[PDB]
Formats: sequence, structure tokens, C-alpha cells
Amino acid sequence: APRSYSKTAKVPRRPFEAARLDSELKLVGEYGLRNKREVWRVLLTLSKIRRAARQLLTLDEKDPKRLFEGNALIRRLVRVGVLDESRMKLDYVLALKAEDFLERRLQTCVYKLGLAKSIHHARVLIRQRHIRVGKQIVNVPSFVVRLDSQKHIDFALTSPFGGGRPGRVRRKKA
RNA sequence: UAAGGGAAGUCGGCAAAAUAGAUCCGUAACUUCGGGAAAAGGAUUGGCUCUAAGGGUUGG
RNA sequence: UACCUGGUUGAUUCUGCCAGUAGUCAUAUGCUUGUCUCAAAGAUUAAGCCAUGCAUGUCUAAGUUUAAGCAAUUAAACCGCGAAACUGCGAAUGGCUCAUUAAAUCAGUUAUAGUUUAUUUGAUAGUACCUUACUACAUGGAUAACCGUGGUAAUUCUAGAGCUAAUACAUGCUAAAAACCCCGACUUCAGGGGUGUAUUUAUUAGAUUAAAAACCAAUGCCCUUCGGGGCUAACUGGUGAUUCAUAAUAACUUCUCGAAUCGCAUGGCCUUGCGCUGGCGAUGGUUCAUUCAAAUUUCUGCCCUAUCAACUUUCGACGGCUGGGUCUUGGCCAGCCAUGGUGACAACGGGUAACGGAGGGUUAGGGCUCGACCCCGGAGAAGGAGCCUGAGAAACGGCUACUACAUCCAAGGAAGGCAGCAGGCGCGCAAAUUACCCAAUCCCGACACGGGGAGGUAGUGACAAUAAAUACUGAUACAGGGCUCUUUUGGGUCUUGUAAUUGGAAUGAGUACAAUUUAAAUCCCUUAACGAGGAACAAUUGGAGGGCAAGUCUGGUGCCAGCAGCCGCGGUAAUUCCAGCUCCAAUAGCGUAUAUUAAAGUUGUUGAGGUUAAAAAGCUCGUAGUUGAACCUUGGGCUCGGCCCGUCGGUCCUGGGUCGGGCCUUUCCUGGAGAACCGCAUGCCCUUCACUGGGUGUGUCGGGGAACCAGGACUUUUACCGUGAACAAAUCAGAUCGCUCAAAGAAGGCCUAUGCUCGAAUGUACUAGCAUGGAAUAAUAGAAUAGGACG
RNA sequence: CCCGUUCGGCACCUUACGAUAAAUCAAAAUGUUUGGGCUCCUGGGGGAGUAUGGUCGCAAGGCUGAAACUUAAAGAAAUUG
RNA sequence: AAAGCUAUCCAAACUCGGUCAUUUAGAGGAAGUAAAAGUCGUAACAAGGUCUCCGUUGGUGAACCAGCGGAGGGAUCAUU
RNA sequence: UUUUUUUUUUUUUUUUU
Ligand SMILES: [Mg+2]
Ligand SMILES: [Mg+2]
Ligand SMILES: [Mg+2]
Ligand SMILES: [Mg+2]
Ligand SMILES: [Mg+2]
Ligand SMILES: [Mg+2]
Ligand SMILES: [Mg+2]
Ligand SMILES: [Mg+2]
Ligand SMILES: [Mg+2]
Ligand SMILES: [Mg+2]
Ligand SMILES: [Mg+2]
Ligand SMILES: [Mg+2]
Ligand SMILES: [Mg+2]
Ligand SMILES: [Mg+2]
Ligand SMILES: [Mg+2]
Ligand SMILES: [Mg+2]
Ligand SMILES: [Mg+2]
Ligand SMILES: [Mg+2]
Ligand SMILES: [Mg+2]
Ligand SMILES: [Mg+2]
Ligand SMILES: [Mg+2]
Ligand SMILES: [Mg+2]
Ligand SMILES: [Mg+2]
Ligand SMILES: [Mg+2]
Ligand SMILES: [Mg+2]
Ligand SMILES: [Mg+2]
Ligand SMILES: [Mg+2]
Ligand SMILES: [Mg+2]
Ligand SMILES: [Mg+2]
Ligand SMILES: [Mg+2]
Repeated sequence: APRSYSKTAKVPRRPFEAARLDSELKLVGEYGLRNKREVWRVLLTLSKIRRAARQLLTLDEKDPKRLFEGNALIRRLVRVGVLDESRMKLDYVLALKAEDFLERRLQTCVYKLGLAKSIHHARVLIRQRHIRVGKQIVNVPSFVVRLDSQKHIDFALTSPFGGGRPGRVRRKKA
């Protein structure tokens, strides 16, 4: 069977716009990202919700299609944490910005919760198996943490921090 | 009249051979549009027994 | 997310193209390449040629066993396993490719009342019918396997000779009794023959439209208070529609089927006879229905081309009739007759580097383009044709013949079809191992057991896609931005950088005990002891004048070499070449070439342009086509209801607007099964003008207007719009679930457990077809020689 | 011959509520606020109205009518020299 | 009941012509395009020194010239 | 209103309060 697969980013329409290049570099440095692709990734996803939210606003308020689809969109937004309970219904979705979707990343939250003291150290720890969510170890910095899950981040029980067992370097100096 | 070859004969296919009636089919370049044209090239053809069509005259 | 920029000029506004830009599930190629998940992959050209190996076989108690086979069995009488062979079934599935093919395939929608059907499923068959020497307590003859004798160089070649089985082949009796038609000696009224199903022919039934009196022609029958009455009966299926379903009669047949088959359990009865009976199954069998289907078939819809305008018809072209052939209809074919059929609304012919579609890419809307290829349909197996077996084939891992190619040879002969899976050659810009296995998905077989290059697994694999390493950090010294002061003792220690100055912790790339995965392995996942200080475990691809982010740097060359998609650079001061340094863009990726899309309002229906930039025929007539003046029921009123816009909030009723319904204003019957109006049997209020305690479903007088069934009559017809039914999955949009997130997938979650549960949604069917409503808009008819309407 | 009205013509003069890139236009207006009806033609410049096929003509020629290849401009109206 | 045989039918294949479609060789001839410091003239752009252009015909090394008819895209929007 | 032909290739400009 032909297995479905898709793309998570788009190359910008104009390759060498000075304003666009500078704005992207603001997000890369602030959040300690890797390249421009995962910046384009978040913008593509953010466009998807914004495109979907706008197309429903064109319908009728009483129209059942808008009611079901609109509430479905908000539930993911509220659950993820980019949106609050007081943001009804969809006019506040259009105010979402690329920055807002970026704090919900595990790289940012591990830093905003004081686990790491620099955003570059924060990403390194996650990818290096030193951060777990609940009972689950997560090593993907793009892991989007929900508000419910935001209260269950701590170091891994196998890591020298939290677990206590010395690592390879500390054992070597013995 | 001649086996096999088929112009190697000869200045040269000279001489001979080959084709040939009728019916049906098919017919090129070129053209002064009239022709070429029977172009080229094919098929049938006997005997016997039948069948059908194609007329006239006189009385409606 | 409805978008532009550079380039004609000394400068300007345009027409207009070129270039730049981005996407592609779109191919190739260059450089580079650490990890995880998923994964395309000899289509383009040569449907070209193929060495070799494999890809289709199959046994249950339940078809046939004397293996001189095993295993325990009895002298014997034959079974527990089980080979060979006969028998049955399958081999017509699957897999591969896209050569042919343009009303053809195909798609949606129709029909088979014009047909066949192995298998599955449910039913389903009583027949004195007539042949053998006869039998039903049971018929006959062959042939394998086997023993032995060979042939040829050679084949999955076979002969001669001796046996021997059937669920292989061929025969063959039947069940009583009822009822019906025919023949019938017998004074005016016994007996014998035939009657299952299958086939063919012929005939009959298979009904039903409102009622009554006369010579009957024919017996009129019964009831006869001997007038007169009833009566040759009662019942009778289905479809919109049939000569249908079905029944009956007269016959017919190279006379089908109606069990001479196998296993388990073995039990009952009395006339004790090796007597009569008893289930479950297996296989098989006629008809009907059903299933998988197949085959034709109705309507509508296909790219370019007029430098294709007429095509078909001698020898079928359009049709009618009779017959043949077919499973069946049909010019499908054979005979006879007639002259038709298609076309400017594009027939016929030609091209396709054309299999059709679901769909892929890209788009605000309208579109453009691709679709060999994981799914459905079609066709093919080197190129044509023919055919056997078979339910099913015009089969090719079947046969026969011809052409091409090709193999062995003792030269007499024999044998062949990779567009099946690997592999090779050739071809090309262009595409992988002559690996492992049926464990998973399913299929086939006599079948729980065997087989499956279908299929899965692994290897090659920068097709494409997802996640994501190449580093983290403290202090010291310095600088900057602040803060109270400017006595500038300024770092004093809030922050950020430079720290070429140092100390630290952590880990995976790799590696490997062990565990895990798997048919067995690999990898991922898990994890002992290993594995990091730059020299290491070292990221690349393009560029730095503009479009377009980034150099006023240095050396070399000197219109040379060279660069440059375009404009342009280079002639001894090159921001463009060759290099060093520095920087910019993307980053495990980047560049290049070709195809296509947007940009392109540069194909314009939406939506281009035609005085001068390309473009109004020299002018007029005119056919096809396209388009075409106005005009026919409007207005008003009576109302009734839904929804929306306000205050009333009943628990923790109100006006207006819109929409719809019936009536007035010149505006369907038959039987009504229930409806109903006119009064209702009761009932209801009322002028003081008849008292009351009853009765749901209703009968009749009667029924202007109505949904109900079912028969018929009267409806102008098309276009258009609304609604409804039906309308493969997959794809797309889209709902849910922490595969560690993601691409994905259809999972999962809860309880400690005992086992408990939600899901696996929803939308999408343009055009053509079906049903109904709407009656403006666009067409067409109607009464004029009235051959007009009305009882 | 004079004055005026009207229909139908050949044109002209001023103006822009409009149009066009502009020159200019009572049509080249009523068009991004884009749909009255019909026909024909054009898609950067060349090659080229050429080659070939067809057809008409006595001929000269007419009508129909490409492609390979090549090129970053060709061209229109105005401006200052 | 095998071989064989009679007559139709389906019909491969080959030969011989015809037609369509698509490629391809060719002496020679006549064009186009491109490349530049080649020879000869100077036809056009000003009244380009004979105003330019169109159709047709004839001629000439070459651009071109001339006759007939037309146009202004003219060097005249005008003479009472 | 006598006539007056020709001129070898390339080279001829940028930013803001
Ligand atoms: Mg001689
Ligand atoms: Mg557009
Ligand atoms: Mg120009
Ligand atoms: Mg310039
Ligand atoms: Mg382009
Ligand atoms: Mg198949
Ligand atoms: Mg049955
Ligand atoms: Mg006929
Ligand atoms: Mg017939
Ligand atoms: Mg093809
Ligand atoms: Mg092909
Ligand atoms: Mg055959
Ligand atoms: Mg192969
Ligand atoms: Mg550079
Ligand atoms: Mg640039
Ligand atoms: Mg810039
Ligand atoms: Mg245009
Ligand atoms: Mg011109
Ligand atoms: Mg012009
Ligand atoms: Mg004119
Ligand atoms: Mg009309
Ligand atoms: Mg006039
Ligand atoms: Mg164009
Ligand atoms: Mg052109
Ligand atoms: Mg000019
Ligand atoms: Mg002049
Ligand atoms: Mg001029
Ligand atoms: Mg000069
Ligand atoms: Mg000169
Ligand atoms: Mg000169």
C-alpha cells in the first residue's frame, strides 16, 4: 500500500529578503534552535490553524460545521497551552504568533522552569538523556508539552542528576 | 522441337519465342484536361440438366 | 496564503518578451554524507535477446494396497503407519508488462421478459417404465503399480510378454396404494394398457368490463303442496408488462437422473433364521432458488488535425423475412426483397513519444498539466492463426502449424519461449542479491498435517519523507549598556560580550558481556566493563556589482586566461577571472540540466489586444452557426402558523420583520375501508320559552373542498432551479488516541487484580441517468376555407 | 434671395463630466464600478508570406500556409540636446 | 475402432503488385543565420541632397532605377 | 538654380539624516 507522508516546512517565497532573514534569526538565537527549517516548521503549522480558523469564521455562527470544527480547534490549543480558557471563540486564534508556539517546546519549558540555566544547555540536556516527562524520558527538543504535563518534568532516574549514579567522566577519575 | 542456364552470342535481342478473343476487376507519372489507356497487372472460359428476365396479336 | 524584481533610452511613459523567484510523489547528474523511523527502485529506449537456478501441486476414519516396505499382531481369514501407481481436484488464481487500441477500452447509470454457471447454501426424486443365461446376500471386461526382455548418442521417449483393483469404463431389477386417459367381450353397462423425472413437438387451463328476457339447436338436472324456483356450481398465484410460475393431454429419444460407492457406532425385535430392523457422517445425484461470477446491453461523456469534405455499399453497407449457428439476442452467418445508413452540431481519414479511471503536481475564483506504475476494468505472453481437456482458456511455466531467433547431435534425430523471482548481454542520461523462509496475509489440494520467488524477512539503496549529533558550563582579566555620585581616585560586580587565562561535569557515533527481537538471523529498543580536549570523533555545497543576503582587503593575469541564467566584468589600481583572508545563504545537505505549474489579464468564459506598438477581410450578397421589439392573473382583503429581533423568566405570556398554509374578490370518479361538511344518537351554550347522569369504537338520511389504497379518464412539450434516493476502497479535507515528539498507525484506556469499556467518526458523487416540486426567464403548438369546444 | 423648425448626409469649430502610453478621440466615451448582438485577425524580432502539399490562372501570379535555426531586444508616442 | 481418404470452413506463411505513414543517402543548385577592424559603391534616416512608401511591369555589379496608378506614415491642415 | 563619396573594434557614472 502507498504509505502516506507529508512535509513539515516550506521554503519562503522570496529567498533573500533582509527583513525576513533578520526576524528568523531573532527566533533562532532566542530559543537556541538548530537551523531555519524548524523555524519554517512552526510558521507552517501556525499557518494551518490560522488558515483553518479564518475559513470557519466565513461560515454562519449557528452553522453546525463551524461549531464542531471550531471547538475542536480550540481544544488542542487550550490543551497545548498556547491558548487560555478566556479566548472564545476564534477571533483570539488569529492573534497567535510564532513566538507563542515556541515557549511550549520542551527546550523552552525546561529553561522556564529553572531546570537549566541556559537555553543551549537546556537543549543539550534533553537530547543527552537527562530530562524526563512524568515517567517517560523524552529526548526530542520539539516535544510540545501540555499545561497538564508541564507539572511533571524532572531529571531522569538513570541520570547522575536525580538518579545519583556518577557518569562516565566521574567514574573515570575514581 | 529441345534438358539446365537465360543475351554470357552479336556492332546491335538481327532471328525466334513470349503476350494475344470475350467478360469482370484494377490502372501511375505527366498532360495542351482532349489523352496517356488495351497503361502496368489480375481472375473466369468446356459439356450436360435446368431456372429466370427481356415481346407481339385478339378479345375486358 | 488574490504579491513581484532586473533588462531596449541621454532621460520618460508604454507594447512586448528575456532573465530572475517558488512548488513538483520528477527524472538524471556533480560534490559531500554521523544517527532514528518509513521507504521508491530496468516504465521511458529494445512488447529487445536470454546461460543457469527456482516459481504448482495436493490424502482424510471416510475412492483403489499382497511394496517380495516398516511396525506389535493370527497357520489362516486383512489393517496401525505407509511408498509407487490408478482415480478426483486444481493448474483459467496469482504475478508481470502497457505493445495494440480514439465511441474502441473505460467511467457513472440501465436490461437480460435475450443467457451460461464448477463451487457454496436451502430445499429437492416412491412409479408394475424393460434388458441381460439369470441374480440384488450385489453384474462384466480391460489397465496401471509390480516381475522379466530391450531399442536409440540423446528427452519428464517408450515397446513386446505375465498378472491384479475401483467412486477409473460399461451394464442392470425396483415402492405399496390412490387417481386420470385409452382399448373393451359382455342383451339395453369384467378385464387389459399407459401415466416419475430428463429431451423435443403439438394442444388445453392459467379468469374476473353494468345490469335483463326470447324461438333454442342440443339432455335441460333437481326441487314438482305436479304453478313455479334455483342451477351445469365453489375456488383460482405473480409481474408496470409475457405464450410467466404451474398444471393437464397426445406422442418422441443412439432414453439423462432415479446410489451395484466408503467410515464410525454398533444397538433393538421375535417365527432363532448366520431372520427383520436401527443413527451419524463422506462422496455423489435431477430440478428450483441462491453464491462467486461471466457474457452481452441502454443513455451520456474522450487529446491534436480540413495541407483530411464527402464516407459505407462489387464480396453486408441500412433494413425486412425464412433458416442455420451460438449458452442466448443480433447481418453473426446462408438464401430472397428493397435502397438505404453517416456527415459542416466535423462524418470519414491521419497523428499520438495514447491503455481508460479512481487519482498525482500546482493554483483566490475560473484553470493548466501529468496519470507505464501498490487499487478497479481491458489486452498480451518472440509475431499471427488453429485446437484438445475442461463449468470456466482461443491458455501459452498446454498442444499443432508457419516466420524470425536459438540449443544438443554419433548428422538419423531431439528439444524452446524470463513483459514470473534472481541473474546476464544489449540499449541507453537513466534504475538493486543468481540471499533466507512460509513465521506473519491469504490462496489451493483428497486437505488441522502439504505447497506457494504470491507474500514476508534480510542485503544494495542521498527517489522522496520524519525526528535529530558535531558540543555544555563556573570563576578570573578586559570592554560595553546601566545604576548613587562625575570629589572624572571609577568597575563597584546588575547584565551581555571578548575570555587565545583555566577548572569542571555529561553523553552518543563507535564497541561489547548479557538480555530482547525474529521461522532463524540483522537493526532499533534495554544495558555490564570500554569509548573526547581540538592533533581529536576536524560539514559541506554555492556566492559576495545589481536583481538578491554578504569585501573600498592582499597577491597574480592583463579583452589573454577566463567569469556571467539576464544586465555585464577583464586592454597593467579587476568590489565580477585565478587564489589567500573575511563574510553571506542553506545546512546533512547544496548545485546543475530537462519536463510542468504559479507568476501569465503573455491564451483572457471570468479576463487581453486590433488608428499609430502584431492585428478590421478591397467591397457587397449570402448558407450553416450565434443572437433576436413589446404583449396574456395583477391588485386588494380575510386570516392561520413557524423562525428571528426586545422586555417579560415560568426553574436551578408580548409588537415588528421574514418565510410558509387555506379562503373570498368572474379564479376528478368508482367502494369510501377512516376522514367530513348540512343538521350528528348523546353532547355544547343560549332569548323565561321542554324535563335529563349515563354509553368509546358508529349505522342511515347525507357527503363543496382532504392525505389512504387501486382501476380509469382529463394534463402542451422542452431548457432552467430546489429537494430526495442510489452513487468501490484507497486519495483529499477532517474527529479521537503522548507510536518518547514527528512523518506515520488505528490504536488504546481503566482496575492492584478479578476482566471492564469508548473507538476505528464526518464531509466529498461536477456532467449523464432516476423521482417530485417550483412556473419567472428562453423557446414551440393551439379555433381562420372552423375539418373548433361543450351535454 | 431672408429667418426659423425638423429628418437624413459630407464634414468642421471649442471643451473635457470621460478615454488613451501619448499624439489625439463626440468616438478611439458609456470598461478592474470589467457581460447589447455577430464576424474576422494578432501573441517578442527574424527566418517568412519563405519551403512544401492543395486549388484557381494561358502566363505573370493569387488563395491556403509551416518548420529547422537564430536573437535581447525590435517597436509606439512624446522629452531635452 | 487407429492410419488413411472425400468436401466445405477457419486460416498461419510466402511471392507478386497497390496505397498510406515515418525515417534516410545524393553530384550539383539556390537561400537563411552567425562571426568581424575584408573589397565596391552610398540606397534609407535632414527637402539624406532625385520627398518617402504601396501594387504591377521592365532593366541594371550591388544597394537600386524607370514607366502607370495610388497613399501621406510630407517638406503643404491655409490664399478671397 | 552645377556637385559635396567615406569615417575601422571596444571604451563615456554612485549614496543618506
Ligand atoms: Mg563477346
Ligand atoms: Mg491568476
Ligand atoms: Mg526601441
Ligand atoms: Mg544604458
Ligand atoms: Mg521563466
Ligand atoms: Mg491475473
Ligand atoms: Mg436446489
Ligand atoms: Mg435483411
Ligand atoms: Mg432471424
Ligand atoms: Mg504506446
Ligand atoms: Mg511506453
Ligand atoms: Mg492453441
Ligand atoms: Mg527477471
Ligand atoms: Mg568569494
Ligand atoms: Mg547578485
Ligand atoms: Mg539588499
Ligand atoms: Mg497582450
Ligand atoms: Mg509601422
Ligand atoms: Mg500596425
Ligand atoms: Mg475597411
Ligand atoms: Mg431565433
Ligand atoms: Mg452627403
Ligand atoms: Mg506570446
Ligand atoms: Mg511572432
Ligand atoms: Mg520614434
Ligand atoms: Mg524622406
Ligand atoms: Mg515623420
Ligand atoms: Mg557618412
Ligand atoms: Mg568604402
Ligand atoms: Mg562603408
